[PDB]
Amino acid sequence: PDDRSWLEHHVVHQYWTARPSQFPHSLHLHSNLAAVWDQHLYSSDPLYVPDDRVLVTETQVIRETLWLLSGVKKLFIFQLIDGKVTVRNNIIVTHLTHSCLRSVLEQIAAYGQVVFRLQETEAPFRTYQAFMWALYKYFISFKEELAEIEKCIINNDTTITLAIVVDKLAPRLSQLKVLHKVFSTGVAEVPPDTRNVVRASHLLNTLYKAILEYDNVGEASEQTVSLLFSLWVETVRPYLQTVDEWIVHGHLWDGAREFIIQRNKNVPVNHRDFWYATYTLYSVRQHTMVSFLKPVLKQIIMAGKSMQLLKNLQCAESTTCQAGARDAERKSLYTLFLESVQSRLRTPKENLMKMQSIAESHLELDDVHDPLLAINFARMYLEQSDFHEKDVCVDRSSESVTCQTFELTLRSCLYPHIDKQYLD
Amino acid sequence: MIHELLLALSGYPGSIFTWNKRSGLQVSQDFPFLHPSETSVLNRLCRLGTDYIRFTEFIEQYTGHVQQQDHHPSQQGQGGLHGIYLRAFCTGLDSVLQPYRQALLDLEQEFLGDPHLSISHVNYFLDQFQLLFPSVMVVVEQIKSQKIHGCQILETVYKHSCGGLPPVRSALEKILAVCHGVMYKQLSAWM
Amino acid sequence: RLHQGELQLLAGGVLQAPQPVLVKECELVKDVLNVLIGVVSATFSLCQPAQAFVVKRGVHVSGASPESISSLLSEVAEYGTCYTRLSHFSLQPVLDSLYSKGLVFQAFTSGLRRYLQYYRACVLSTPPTLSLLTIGFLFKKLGRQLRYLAELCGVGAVLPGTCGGGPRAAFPTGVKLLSYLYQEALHNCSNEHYPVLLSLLKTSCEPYTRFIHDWVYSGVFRDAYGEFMIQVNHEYLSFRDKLYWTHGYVLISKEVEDCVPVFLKHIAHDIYVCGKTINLLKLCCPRHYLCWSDVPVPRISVIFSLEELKEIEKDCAVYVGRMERVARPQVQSAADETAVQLSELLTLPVLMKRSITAPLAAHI
Amino acid sequence: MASSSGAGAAAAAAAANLNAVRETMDVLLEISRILNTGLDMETLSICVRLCEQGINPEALSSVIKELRKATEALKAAENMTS
Amino acid sequence: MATPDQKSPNVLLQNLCCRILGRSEADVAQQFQYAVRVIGSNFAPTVERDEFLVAEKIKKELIRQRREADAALFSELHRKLHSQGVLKNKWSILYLLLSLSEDPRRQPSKVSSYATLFAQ
Repeated sequence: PDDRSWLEHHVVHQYWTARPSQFPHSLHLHSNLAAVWDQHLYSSDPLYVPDDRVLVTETQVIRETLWLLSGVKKLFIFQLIDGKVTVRNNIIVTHLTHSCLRSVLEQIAAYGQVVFRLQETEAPFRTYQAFMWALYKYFISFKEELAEIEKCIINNDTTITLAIVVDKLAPRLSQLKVLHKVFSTGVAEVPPDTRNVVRASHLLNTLYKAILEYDNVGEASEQTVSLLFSLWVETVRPYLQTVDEWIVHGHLWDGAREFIIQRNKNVPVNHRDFWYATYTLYSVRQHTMVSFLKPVLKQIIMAGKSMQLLKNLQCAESTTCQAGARDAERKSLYTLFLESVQSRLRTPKENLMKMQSIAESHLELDDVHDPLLAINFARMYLEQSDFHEKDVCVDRSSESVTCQTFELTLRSCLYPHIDKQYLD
Repeated sequence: MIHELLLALSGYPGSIFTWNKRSGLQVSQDFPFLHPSETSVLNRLCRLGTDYIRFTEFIEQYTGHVQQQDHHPSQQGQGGLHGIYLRAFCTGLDSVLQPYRQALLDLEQEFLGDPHLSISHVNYFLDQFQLLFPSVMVVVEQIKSQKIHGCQILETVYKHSCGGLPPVRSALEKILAVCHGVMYKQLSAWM
Repeated sequence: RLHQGELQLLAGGVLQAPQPVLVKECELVKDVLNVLIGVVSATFSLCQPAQAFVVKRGVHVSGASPESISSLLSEVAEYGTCYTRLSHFSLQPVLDSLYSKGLVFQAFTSGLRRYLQYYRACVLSTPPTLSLLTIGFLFKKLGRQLRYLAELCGVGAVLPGTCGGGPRAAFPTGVKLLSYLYQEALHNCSNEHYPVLLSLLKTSCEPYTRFIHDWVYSGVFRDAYGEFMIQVNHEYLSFRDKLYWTHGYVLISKEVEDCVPVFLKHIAHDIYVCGKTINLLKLCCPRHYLCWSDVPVPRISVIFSLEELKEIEKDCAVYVGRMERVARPQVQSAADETAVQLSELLTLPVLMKRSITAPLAAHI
Repeated sequence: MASSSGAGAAAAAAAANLNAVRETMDVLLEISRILNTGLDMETLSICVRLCEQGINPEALSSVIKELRKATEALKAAENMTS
Repeated sequence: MATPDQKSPNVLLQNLCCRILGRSEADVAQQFQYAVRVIGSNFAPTVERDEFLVAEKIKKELIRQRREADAALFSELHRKLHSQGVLKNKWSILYLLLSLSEDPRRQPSKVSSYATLFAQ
């Protein structure tokens, strides 16, 4: 334990352990502000009983703050009680007053609580899966910066203060606040008993309204506008895929019944109501109209009905199943939309030869290479070794003045291609 | 420890990260030298490692044994996972873990380059596989639990192909392509 | 070290944990390379009856726990054990007069020697600068394939005395070898071993296909180990009656599945009748113009390249026409890819059928 | 040639017993945590070794309480001197 | 087979004191003497020497502390420990653990600095 204790003294103190790590600090008034404040309090009120306060390092506080912001649960200073991140009451820093440190940590804890609520997302449905994917991408982007901050802290070469870290995270903190509000409105405000279709429609409408708000907010929301655009693109990807499948195959494949149109299985194509009853909009509540598709929703419905008819009419093998552009080779509505958006925004045997060379370098001249064995060994060793087989930048910040309105951008990049396919 | 952690993720359980046939890879105990938040991060990484270990165990269970030439191949499908499609499934799983192995090797190289790196860098770098592996593990567990047999497993994979994770979608497409290659081989023989 | 001390304190001295010996990795790599050649090292000792490396207790590696490092090294030692034991099983060298496994088995062992040579070449190609985990992953597939093939061939690395597995069946020979190869190819058709197994099957059939060729063209029974379905009874070959034809050359009919290759079963009877007829004609009228033609008989061989197969078919047709007038790739290169194009296009049984029966049917 | 194989199996059995002991110790640590005993890994291991030696739990409890009071006074002095 | 030098209970107690105080063995000499005095004192037999009875008492005490989940967890852990059979004195360890249990609900009576006067 002695060698281990020496390391433990030199590898960073057990202060994170409930064992009180006493650390040497400068007694200068500017450096001993906590101790001087304790002395003043002790001097001023004869009723003041000194509470047990834990002395934490500023670097240690920063590291724990980054870990909280990294989404770590069960922090020592910030405790999670009923899903609320709460600061332990007995924590003090040398350079801060207990009340001031508590206030700053309370702001940080509020943001952490927001993250924690956002961190708990399971993704049970296609739309929720897309929202989770976008959230994961956002959290990845945040974790990158967090890791860079942690690396700079680890290097310990430069004085990093809590203020410096807060300022560095300020743009990210603003983006996080906007995301928290948008997420709360889009998901948290959705009643739990709402139908998956209804939940999806409410989320989609919330996304559209948020998009309008951030587009009207101008340049200052550029990072937020980009985030929202990525969220919208991701959320439409499954919806656009379902629309594409209905248009191309004439079959509405909707396992969760999240699309605004439901097919009545009871209406066969030869049924008189096939044209009218086979595909029903989930119209029971007028709220089921998809706002982003709403300008084109009627054309979409007509196209889907027509494609369902053609695929549902026993068409003779129509040559217009051209072997040319496969629907799999057709750019998906998500893919076509992303490509059109980027283009308008200007936005973003050989193995056998290798095995033969390896054999010549390592096999004796006289041993005939067995081509079945040569291929097998290539795949198992050389192709195993050489397996170094290791995005729509919808950021309006570049040409925000030239970027179309979210609705205008949608109409110009997505709706024209959909209308073309519908017409065809 | 980082090398030890990767070894646990590489299938070498140690004293800190114990592999349990029932519990999988787990942090053995609270150690006095780590902050409880570091313990939580370690437990999340051990969750990912446990899933990887379970995947490797499944791969060995259904692919790791030489095929007994029992005269009746049809009965192998009942008790044990068997069939050419089962071999293709195991091969696909190993191929999907190949990129994970490559990423682990890159992590190893980085840790060799910088001894001061912390677990947060790994958690950042490995998060993509922390999202990929749970979904494929769920799909495999569903296949095992439902005793999906022959090409009917392919239908389940298609059902699983409808997942929301783009990387999981691509991986399941690769696996489905391998299984369809085998199916096409059988179909070619028949036709 | 702290954690191990804590564990020892908890274990109250009863768990005599082997002392962790810290070794430099730049050494562990050497031991790994030796294992890849089946060589015992300072940390891994070779258990002779198992032909297996045994890890020295208490191996510590810097940056990893000695128990986890020991686990990794145990897996690597298992791979090295498989390599060395498989080499020893395949190392049965000389078809000496005591060799009872036959020429098909000897050819199989020659193909296995070629495979092990390729494996050795790969091991030597492994740069010593690679990481232990990188090396382990790179050789993981190859070791799995080697273990699978060793179990498939019954030449599994397990020491015969300690593995309570029932008596390892003798490696099949002749028709039994062909049927075993066909069954293993069917069972391993999805594995990385399928092309190697096809190559080995071809190589083992090569002596058997030569025996078939000699039997069909000259009526000569070349089965030294009794693997061929036809036996020659010289006592009845001197007879000049029906008994010469019925008893001089006898196709082993009762165990047709064991005496005739499973892939040749559909043509085995015709081959037997052809060889019997050729031997009868040689015995009764050796100077018959059909019987005395010096016309070269077309080669009977297994072909796995579609281009080579078409070329063989054309050459066979030309040979047949020339002989009638007179009477009156697979696995052999490296970079070559057509050699296996048929093997990927066609199934091993269908490929073998097309490759073998066409020359067989032509000669019959 | 046979003998070399046995030592590996014996070592594996010993390692399995040790791993089982480690698992049991982890279970005991978890139980102590649930019981809010306040023992750390080193302290818990020391306590386990002492308990294996037969110490009376009442005497041990009184000693622990007195040691905890002394440790708290020493920790307060160390935190005041830093 | 040289059973690891399990230092005599006095040395083990000294190491434990050093670990608990976070001071070297030389700094805990008075505490070591106090420990020796306590250990040499006759202690009454534990109230319960039955592993299952001790587990049930622990569960009841946890329930009295309104920790029913902790009582169930304790009973399960006790069953597992009894089945593992690694510990020779299950009753003694259970009694120790019971004696060391702390009620999270009872606000720690902050030990008046005055207690240090008797420590000297």
